[PDB]
Amino acid sequence: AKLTIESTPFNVAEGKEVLLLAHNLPQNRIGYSWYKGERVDGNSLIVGYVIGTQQATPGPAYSGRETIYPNASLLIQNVTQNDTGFYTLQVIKSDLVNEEATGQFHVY
Amino acid sequence: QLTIEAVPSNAAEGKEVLLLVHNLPQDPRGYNWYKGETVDANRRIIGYVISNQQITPGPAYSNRETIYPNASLLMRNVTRNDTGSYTLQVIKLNLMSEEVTGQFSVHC
Ligand code: NI
Ligand code: NI
Repeated sequence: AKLTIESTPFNVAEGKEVLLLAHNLPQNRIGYSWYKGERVDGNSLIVGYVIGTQQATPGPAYSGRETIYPNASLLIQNVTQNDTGFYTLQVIKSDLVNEEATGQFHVY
Repeated sequence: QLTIEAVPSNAAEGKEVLLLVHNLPQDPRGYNWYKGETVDANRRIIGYVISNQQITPGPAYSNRETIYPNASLLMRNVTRNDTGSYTLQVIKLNLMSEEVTGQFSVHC
């Protein structure tokens, strides 16, 4: 029952889109941050989200192609060769005992 | 920028290190300290939620650590095995965050 990311599809044609799903979200959640790569790093922040106010805040890795949803799904449109790789979600919780999962897709 | 100063940075075994935090952002919600160089729930030492002063011991807690508000971490009774990196994540009110590491060593 741990937080896990699923890409659909894993293998994406250039120019198409990919949806990153989050399974087993904790009950306690208040927000989300999606990062490019394998770890929480503010310099790789794509977008943060506050559930209660439905504020999305782009980070430095935001490229105008990424959308976050209230179930923590990340949609990335119009993918390029450069997007292949890892994506890491942190779920922020009200007690701040946060959870992380990663996150992978491939562009041909 | 956010910064960490190990006082002292090289400590005799059985004494104590204080990790002082400088330049906290103005709008903190809470904090988590981690063993190592990255944010990873599995290596979380301790956290703190300001609004309700809730302290949150994590899997890397050893019954020696104290988190103050300001985010400073005191580790009493240090061993050679405590030498290494320590990473602070500061979650802000808007759920954006900042990370900083974090080193000290221990002798005798
Ligand atoms: Ni599910
Ligand atoms: Ni390839």
